[PDB]
Amino acid sequence: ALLSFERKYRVRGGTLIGGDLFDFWVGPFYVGFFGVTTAFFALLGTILIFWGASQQGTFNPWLINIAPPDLSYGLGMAPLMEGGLWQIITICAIGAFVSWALREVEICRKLGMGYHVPFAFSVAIFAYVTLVVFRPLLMGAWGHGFPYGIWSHLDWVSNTGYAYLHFHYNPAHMLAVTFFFTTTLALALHGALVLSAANPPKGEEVKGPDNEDTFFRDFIGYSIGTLGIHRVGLLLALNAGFWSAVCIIISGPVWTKGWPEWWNWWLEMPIWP
Amino acid sequence: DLSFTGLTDEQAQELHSVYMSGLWLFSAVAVVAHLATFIWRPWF
Amino acid sequence: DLSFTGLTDEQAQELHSVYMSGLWLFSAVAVVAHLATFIWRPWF
Amino acid sequence: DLSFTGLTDEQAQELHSVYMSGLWLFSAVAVVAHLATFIWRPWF
Amino acid sequence: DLSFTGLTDEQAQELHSVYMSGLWLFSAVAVVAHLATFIWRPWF
Amino acid sequence: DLSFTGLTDEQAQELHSVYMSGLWLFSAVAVVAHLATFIWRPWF
Amino acid sequence: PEYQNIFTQVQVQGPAELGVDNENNLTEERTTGTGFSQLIGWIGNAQLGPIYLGWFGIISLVTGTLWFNIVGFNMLSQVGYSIPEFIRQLFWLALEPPSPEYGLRMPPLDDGGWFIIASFFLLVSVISWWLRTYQLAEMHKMGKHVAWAFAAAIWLFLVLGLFRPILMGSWSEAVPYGIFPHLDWTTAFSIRYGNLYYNPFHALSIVFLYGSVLLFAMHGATILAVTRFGGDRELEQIYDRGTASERAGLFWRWTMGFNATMEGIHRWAWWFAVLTPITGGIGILLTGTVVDNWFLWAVEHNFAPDYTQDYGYEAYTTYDGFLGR
Amino acid sequence: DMTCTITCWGIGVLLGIMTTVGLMVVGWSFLQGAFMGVLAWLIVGGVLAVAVCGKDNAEQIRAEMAAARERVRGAT
Amino acid sequence: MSKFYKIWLIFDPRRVFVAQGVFLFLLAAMIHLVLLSTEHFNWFELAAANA
Amino acid sequence: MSKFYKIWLIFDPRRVFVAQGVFLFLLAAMIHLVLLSTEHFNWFELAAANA
Amino acid sequence: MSKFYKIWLIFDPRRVFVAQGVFLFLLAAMIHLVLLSTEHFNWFELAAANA
Amino acid sequence: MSKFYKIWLIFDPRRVFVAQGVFLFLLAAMIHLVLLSTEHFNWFELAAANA
Amino acid sequence: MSKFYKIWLIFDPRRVFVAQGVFLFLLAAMIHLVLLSTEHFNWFELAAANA
Amino acid sequence: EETFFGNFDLASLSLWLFYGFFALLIYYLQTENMREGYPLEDEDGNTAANQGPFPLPKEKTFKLQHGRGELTLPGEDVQRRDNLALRKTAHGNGFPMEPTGDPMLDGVGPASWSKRRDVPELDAHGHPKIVPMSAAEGFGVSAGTDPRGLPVMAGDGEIVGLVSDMWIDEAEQLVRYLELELDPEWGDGKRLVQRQMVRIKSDRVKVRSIYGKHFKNVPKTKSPNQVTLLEEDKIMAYYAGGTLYADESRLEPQL
Ligand code: BCL
Ligand SMILES: CC[C@H]1c2cc3[nH]c4c(c3C)C(=O)[C@H](C(=O)OC)c4c3nc(cc4[nH]c(cc(n2)[C@@H]1C)c(C(C)=O)c4C)[C@@H](C)[C@@H]3CCC(=O)OC/C=C(/C)CCC[C@H](C)CCC[C@H](C)CCCC(C)C
Ligand SMILES: CC[C@H]1c2cc3[nH]c4c(c3C)C(=O)[C@H](C(=O)OC)c4c3nc(cc4[nH]c(cc(n2)[C@@H]1C)c(C(C)=O)c4C)[C@@H](C)[C@@H]3CCC(=O)OC/C=C(\C)CCC[C@H](C)CCC[C@H](C)CCCC(C)C
Ligand SMILES: CC[C@H]1c2cc3[nH]c4c(c3C)C(=O)[C@H](C(=O)OC)c4c3nc(cc4[nH]c(cc(n2)[C@@H]1C)c(C(C)=O)c4C)[C@@H](C)[C@@H]3CCC(=O)OC/C=C(\C)CCC[C@H](C)CCC[C@H](C)CCCC(C)C
Ligand SMILES: CCCCCCCC/C=C\CCCCCCCC(=O)O[C@H](COC(=O)CCCCCCCCCCCCCCCCC)COP(=O)(O)OC[C@@H](O)CO
Ligand SMILES: CCCCCCCC/C=C\CCCCCCCC(=O)O[C@H](COC(=O)CCCCCCCCCCCCCCCCC)COP(=O)(O)OC[C@@H](O)CO
Ligand SMILES: CCCCCCCC/C=C\CCCCCCCC(=O)O[C@H](COC(=O)CCCCCCCCCCCCCCCCC)COP(=O)(O)OC[C@@H](O)CO
Ligand SMILES: COC(C)(C)C(=O)C/C=C(\C)CC/C=C(\C)CC/C=C(\C)CCCC/C(C)=C/CCC(C)CC/C=C(\C)CCC=C(C)C
Ligand SMILES: COC(C)(C)C(=O)C/C=C(\C)CC/C=C(\C)CC/C=C(\C)CCCC/C(C)=C/CCC(C)CC/C=C(\C)CCC=C(C)C
Ligand SMILES: COC(C)(C)C(=O)C/C=C(\C)CC/C=C(\C)CC/C=C(\C)CCCC/C(C)=C/CCC(C)CC/C=C(\C)CCC=C(C)C
Ligand SMILES: COC(C)(C)C(=O)C/C=C(\C)CC/C=C(\C)CC/C=C(\C)CCCC/C(C)=C/CCC(C)CC/C=C(\C)CCC=C(C)C
Ligand SMILES: COC(C)(C)C(=O)C/C=C(\C)CC/C=C(\C)CC/C=C(\C)CCCC/C(C)=C\CCC(C)CC/C=C(\C)CCC=C(C)C
Ligand SMILES: [Fe+3]
Repeated sequence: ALLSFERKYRVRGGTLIGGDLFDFWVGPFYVGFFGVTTAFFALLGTILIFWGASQQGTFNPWLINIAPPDLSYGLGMAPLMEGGLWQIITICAIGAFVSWALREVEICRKLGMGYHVPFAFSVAIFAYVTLVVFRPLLMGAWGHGFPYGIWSHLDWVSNTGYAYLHFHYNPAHMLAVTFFFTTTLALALHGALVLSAANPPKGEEVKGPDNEDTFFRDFIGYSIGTLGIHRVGLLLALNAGFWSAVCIIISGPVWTKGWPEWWNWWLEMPIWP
Repeated sequence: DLSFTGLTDEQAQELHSVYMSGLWLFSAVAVVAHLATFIWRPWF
Repeated sequence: DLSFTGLTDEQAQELHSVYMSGLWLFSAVAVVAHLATFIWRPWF
Repeated sequence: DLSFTGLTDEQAQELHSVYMSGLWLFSAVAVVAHLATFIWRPWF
Repeated sequence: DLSFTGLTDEQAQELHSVYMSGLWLFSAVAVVAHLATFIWRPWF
Repeated sequence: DLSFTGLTDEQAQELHSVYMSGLWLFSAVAVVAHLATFIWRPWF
Repeated sequence: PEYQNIFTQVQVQGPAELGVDNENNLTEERTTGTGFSQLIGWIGNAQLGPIYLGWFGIISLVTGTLWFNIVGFNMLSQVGYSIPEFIRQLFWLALEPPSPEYGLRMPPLDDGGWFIIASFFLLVSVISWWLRTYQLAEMHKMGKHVAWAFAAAIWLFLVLGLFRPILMGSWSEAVPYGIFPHLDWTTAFSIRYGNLYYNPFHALSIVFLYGSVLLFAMHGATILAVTRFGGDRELEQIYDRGTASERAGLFWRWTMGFNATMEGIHRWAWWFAVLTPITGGIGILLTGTVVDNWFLWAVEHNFAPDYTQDYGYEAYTTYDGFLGR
Repeated sequence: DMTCTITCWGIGVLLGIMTTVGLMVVGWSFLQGAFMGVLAWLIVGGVLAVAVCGKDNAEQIRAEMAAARERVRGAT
Repeated sequence: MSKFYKIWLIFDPRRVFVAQGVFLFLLAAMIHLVLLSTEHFNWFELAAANA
Repeated sequence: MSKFYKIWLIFDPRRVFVAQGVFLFLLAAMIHLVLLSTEHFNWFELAAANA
Repeated sequence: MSKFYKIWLIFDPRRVFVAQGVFLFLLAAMIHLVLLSTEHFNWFELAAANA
Repeated sequence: MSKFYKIWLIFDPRRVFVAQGVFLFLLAAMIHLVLLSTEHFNWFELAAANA
Repeated sequence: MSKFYKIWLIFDPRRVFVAQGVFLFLLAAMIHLVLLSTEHFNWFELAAANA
Repeated sequence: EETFFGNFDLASLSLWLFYGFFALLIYYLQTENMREGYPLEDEDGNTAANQGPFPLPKEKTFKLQHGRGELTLPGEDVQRRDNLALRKTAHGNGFPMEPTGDPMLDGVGPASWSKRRDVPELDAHGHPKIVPMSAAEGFGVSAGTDPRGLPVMAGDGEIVGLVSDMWIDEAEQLVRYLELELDPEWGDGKRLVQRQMVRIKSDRVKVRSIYGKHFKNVPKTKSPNQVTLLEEDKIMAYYAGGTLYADESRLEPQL
């Protein structure tokens, strides 16, 4: 079923690979070459997760846990029950994510739009590959990755932060938290402003951009504008994900001691008496 | 005559007459329930 | 002749009378309740 | 006569009289309550 | 006459006379209050 | 004359003359205050 | 490559805008005087000012500056009025809440009295800025969405500083005023009550924070890709649908099977952002007052994982083998 | 003249790199020398993009503009 | 007292009825739960005690 | 006192009725809970100790 | 003093009345809570310890 | 000192009345808190000890 | 010295009056707090110690 | 603290109450976003058998400014195109469509426009919002490189004309369109380019989307001083369609 205005946009062409061999739709979904690779990888990963859950002994969604191997295996392959299933599922997940991005690229090409959305999704892919491939390779063992479990991947986060004593004192984690909080404050403000412009009190007329610019200069003395706010939101979100990846890749391979001690360079600067 | 809702005096009278009939039935059922509970397990 | 809401003087008198009836009913019920409570368990 | 709100001198004289009538009632109730609290549990 | 607000000399004189009557009432009460607190609990 | 505020020479003399008379009152109270405190508790 | 629309190619400047008006006469309280910044104009608007000055804003500014100076002067006096040491240890100093032995009574000025006086001035300042945000919509004849979104965060602010200390029975439960000292409070609060990961409302707050950041990446990117069809003029797209809204909707419909409208995406954004402090405050209000150990609560309610292997380094290696000896 | 501003910011970046290496030869550690290098960059490169790039070219044009500003005042 | 019906001239019945219904059910459920939380008025444990 | 009816020439009854209802219910609930939180005035625990 | 009525020629009664109501309720609630945080002036503990 | 009424020919009489009221309350509130932070001047604690 | 009145032909009195008032109170409050922060000039502790 | 029954305490009650509230909120949010594009249709223009799990919302009204009237949604589709030169490539649903003639001239595919109102957008004072710079009192280039007078190069490397003016949005102080005068060899008259489709350099202005031979068929405005919303949509869609239809190699797989 189509929307009232959708039929004129459903034309042929704009594929990276495959031509018209996969150029069709299933329901609302578009399929192409990267829609077939996404389906295969995602289904294989989910089926393997549930087979591992059956072999573990519990089907409770809270308690399912598939874990990486021991550190003694290094960068080699472990037996499938002692951590090899985690490696296979990691490969499947990487394939699925890359196929999802390349499918978004083809949809953008067909609609004649810019390629901003796949580029933004590439940042989240980079933060995940840093956690399961880059830090583990640098540190020398696949067993440094986090496990695949709803409540067991929080234990990993807790133990990894106390391994550097007081994680709040990590300089690049402080930058990343600030970016997260600022994105949420700006999203709230933007949504509120647009809704308040489009929904006035009963018996009144709707408002325009002039009114929105004026309210914000009256409130705080500045207005970024209707085009600037989207650029700023995108930049804030992408900066949040990039700094998160940095905070984790320096904690292991670059710094070994507690994070408070790193601040000693400021406390013993020669200028101080 | 004052009206912030759009109804007239007679419509409001009829609506209130219907409303109080249900309020009294609810109150009577609650009163009977509260009496049996005191005879079984007193609270004062 | 002053008015900020749009009501006239006579409408305001009529609204105030009904409001005072309700207030006196509520206050009487509360007074009886407080008297019973003080007899049951005193606080002064 | 100077007036920022829009009221006239007579309207202001009537409103202030009513306001003071309410204020005294409030203060007269507050006084009796403070005397009883002092006979019951005196500070100073 | 120099004027930034819009008032005249007589209007300012009258406003000031009523303002100073309230300054003195507030301040006389404060004086009595301060005198009773020292007799009770001297500071200095 | 040079006026960036649009007041005249005499209006300026009037404002200043009034301003200094409050300045002197402020300074006088403060000196009686400092004197009482040095006699109460010297700091030199 | 094609132009991407992150930086403006050429800027144009004209007479400064002073704002719209109606019968409420907003011009009387607006300052006169504006500026222009060409550095900012590469991204957004270049005009600076003017601003509106009511009584709520003035009171908020005065009482917030007072709070700042009581804290700053207390911090300066704690160090002996030594300016170079004041600069050296700025991130480490704080104004500490009272000691637990005083309960909810008024503590000595050396042990939390200045903390309570300064907390009363910050409270007054914050509630005044909110009354200003409500009044300006009312004066501009707009909706009150901004004030409601601000009150959502004020709810968690008040829970952290006012409500929970009163329900717990001590002013000592409040947060200190410092950079590092306040982060130590967060870690100590998490440790004292078990593990805050296992508080379900903390998990819900994390869910909504993650969701709000994912949505500005998606919404910002989507709006920047349809700017070649006039997509940044959102209000007129709401009042008269154009091809930008159609393409933006169809992208997500073909991607994940459902989509939104031009007006309706902002409701999604408003709710995810608003829901973070509400769930966070509900989670904080239940700690100590109801639940004292969240990991034991998780064990009771059966969502705590179990591990089979052993603990200890000598279950996996040898001290000599870890040194290369 | 946005091209002179970017040049001036790059000379600031280069002075910052030199400040780090110089303090390290004299006895300071990397991070101590790099905080000072960042401030040299931001203070000096900023100062030069206001002062040097604000001595914009104009020659008798500069003169007349200034002699006419000197006519705005006098009746202001 | 005899003119309370004019409450429907100030308030909209459609909103009032929904608010009432939600309030009444929530109050009843809370009261039943509070009674169940005690030791003298829990009727499920009294049946076990009396057997 | 005879002229206190003129409150309605200043305040809108629609807003104050809702505000008064919310205020009254919240105040009553708070007082009942505060009484339940004490030791001498908890009436559920008194029945358990008088039986 | 007999011309204090002119305070209504400067201040709007609506804003003054709303602010006064909020201020009075908040002040009374605050005063009632400080008395309960002390030992000598809590009336519930007094009743508990009198019996 | 006899021409101090000209302050009203410089400042608006509504602006001054709002600021003066707010300032005076907040100053009286803070002094009471400073007296109660002490031991010699906290009157609630002295009534208990004179007992 | 006799031509100091001319500051009012350069500076607007309305702005400087507000600026002065704010500056004056903030200076006075800071001296009292510094005095309160010392061991010899805290007049509240003297009353407790003296008697 | 005690439990009501079993392990049920105050935290559990709060959690379940939030569960119920969130379910109702999800229902409200999904229903609010169905005011455009419904009911669903099949590939032949008939109403589809399936309409989904959520019913449609009730009606809202918007009071517009400057006497434009009222808007009630959900309602009939007033932006619908009438005669589209498209052909089905299959007998059922789920397959693409093929253009019948020239896709760029027929406004289909990535060149599709929506039938908007045939009036310009107004500002707060009731005046057209986008105005050529030669008629805008007080505006000047304050930063960047001024493109007026520079030649314009197409996507295949041909010079087609010169930039004559700029069209600006005065309320928001932003450039919206560039005005190009064509050489006689490449057409006649003046055309517009939206700002987001050009790259301004020191000696040229580059438009990569279309080629030189496509510059004569860009839609033209009726008045030389104002542009309506419909013309804006047709001009922007024409340039957007060239990213796919300018060359046959842009439509085939890139591999
Ligand atoms: C050891 C550390 C503990 C921990 C301890 C805590 C504690 C303790 C708390 C959080 C809380 C939060 N935690 Mg946690 N948290 C941990 C680990 C994590 C991790 C992770 C490992 O990845 C994440 C993503 C988070 C994330 C979060 C947020 C979801 C949440 C804050 C909500 C919010 O709205 O914030 C944004 C902040 C605000 C809205 C504050 C309000 C700000 C006010 C309104 C400002 C007023 C204006 C101001 C005074 C003026 C300034 C001056 C101006 C310039 C004029 N936590 C671990 C387990 N977490 C909070 C929560 O809600 O818990 C449920 C909380 O209190
Ligand atoms: C979360 C959003 C934050 C924010 C942002 C914000 N506020 C701003 C700005 C920004 C980005 C400005 O650019 C603008 C400003 O000019 O600040 C100096 C401003 C402003 N926000 C203000 C108020 C304000 N903002 C507040 C809040 C906030 N605004 C938050 C902290 C608050 C509080 C307490 O909540 C207040 C009270 C003023 C300080 C100021 C109001 C603007 C004004 O009055 O401008 C008058 C015009 C001028 C002539 C001054 C401009 C300075 C130069 C002489 C002009 C030439 C420009 C130069 C080339 C560059 C310098 C400008 C720099 C800011 C880059
Ligand atoms: C600035 C970076 C932010 C970001 C950006 C981003 N993400 C995006 C996008 C963008 C711009 C999209 O366009 C895209 C999208 O389509 O969104 C609807 C997406 C997306 N990001 C998502 C989620 C997501 N984003 C997150 C965060 C973020 N993404 C950042 C905040 C998070 C977290 C943890 O905070 C999550 C969970 C998806 C909803 C979505 C598209 C991903 C997708 O569908 O990929 C295809 C894969 C499948 C359908 C299933 C794969 C199955 C695997 C083979 C097996 C599973 C293994 C897995 C590793 C187990 C993990 C267990 C856990 C309990 C630990
Ligand atoms: C929905 C939850 C999110 C959220 C939303 C949110 N915040 C908000 C709002 C909203 C909707 C506002 O409307 C309000 C606002 O004004 O935004 C511009 C605000 C606001 N949220 C703020 C902070 C804030 N919000 C946070 C969190 C969040 N707010 C969440 C992410 C956080 C954290 C910890 O993450 C912070 C730190 C403020 C910027 C502002 C509230 C303004 C306020 O109340 O200010 C009181 C003012 C004073 C303290 C007096 C001034 C004294 C100053 C110390 C100095 C002078 C002022 C000067 C302008 C600053 C110094 C700069 C110099 C160069 C001059
Ligand atoms: C608390 C500070 C104030 C206390 C003293 C107030 C009374 C003093 C006397 C007079 C001033 C009162 C107002 C009279 C005048 C009314 C109308 C008017 O005119 O002014 C109004 C009046 O504004 C105010 O009075 C501002 C008060 C703001 C205080 C907010 C502090 C937070 C609240 C509570 C925190 C504590 C609770 C914690 C627990 C709970 C948890 C929160 C603004 O309207 P406007 O239109 O902007 O005015 C411009 C003007 O020129 C138009 O002509
Ligand atoms: C248990 C079930 C899921 C399986 C378990 C594993 C995955 C769990 C994670 C996420 C689930 C997301 C699944 C969404 C997939 C939608 C597929 C789709 O496309 O479904 C549409 C119908 O859906 C929709 O219309 C949108 C549904 C909401 C989207 C997700 C919201 C996430 C909100 C919050 C974050 C969630 C975190 C939890 C907070 C816990 C809180 C206590 C059919 O098409 P339609 O045309 O749109 O029909 C509708 C209309 O038009 C009729 O005509
Ligand atoms: C390819 C390999 C897959 C990858 C394998 C990985 C497994 C997990 C991945 C994805 C799971 C999602 C699968 C569902 C997608 C169904 C496809 C679809 O949607 O197909 C539609 C058919 O609709 C449906 O089938 C309706 C689905 C209902 C959604 C539920 C709504 C709430 C749901 C959630 C709320 C969340 C809250 C919290 C949660 C906890 C609480 C739930 C065709 O649509 P149509 O013909 O255009 O029109 C018809 C249209 O209107 C509606 O009938
Ligand atoms: C112990 O401490 C704690 C905190 C635990 C407490 O429990 C404290 C509790 C309280 C303080 C509780 C307070 C409770 C109340 C004040 C409750 C009040 C309840 C009511 C007023 C209930 C009213 C019910 C009315 C009903 C049921 C009326 C009508 C019902 C109908 C079905 C009829 C309606 C139909 C109509 C009108 C048809 C329309 C007619 C036309 C003519 C169109
Ligand atoms: C221990 O200390 C702590 C902090 C715990 C406290 O508990 C402190 C508590 C306080 C300080 C409490 C203070 C409490 C008050 C000041 C309470 C005040 C209460 C009232 C003023 C109550 C008023 C009630 C009025 C009522 C019930 C009116 C009812 C009216 C009607 C039911 C209907 C009448 C109107 C109609 C029908 C409209 C007619 C329409 C027309 C068009 C004519
Ligand atoms: C221990 O120390 C701490 C800090 C804890 C404190 O507690 C310190 C406390 C303080 C410093 C407290 C200070 C308190 C005050 C200054 C209190 C002041 C109180 C008042 C001035 C109260 C006034 C009350 C007035 C009232 C109730 C008036 C009512 C009026 C009416 C009901 C009449 C309404 C008028 C009408 C309808 C006019 C109609 C006319 C027309 C023409 C329409
Ligand atoms: C931190 O240090 C510690 C803690 C020690 C301190 O506490 C330090 C404290 C200070 C440094 C405090 C300093 C305090 C001051 C400077 C206080 C000053 C106070 C005043 C000047 C008060 C003035 C009060 C005036 C009053 C109440 C006037 C009232 C007037 C009226 C009610 C009448 C007004 C009505 C009019 C005019 C109507 C006429 C209208 C017409 C239209 C004709
Ligand atoms: C001396 O040098 C000068 C003059 C330049 C200065 O002034 C320097 C100043 C500084 C260097 C200042 C530095 C300040 C900081 C580093 C401040 C940091 C502040 C925080 C992180 C504050 C957090 C505050 C609060 C939090 C986390 C939560 C909740 C708080 C509240 C709700 C507070 C409200 C309190 C209430 C309601 C209690 C009031 C009490 C009553 C009895 C009403
Ligand atoms: Fe938007």
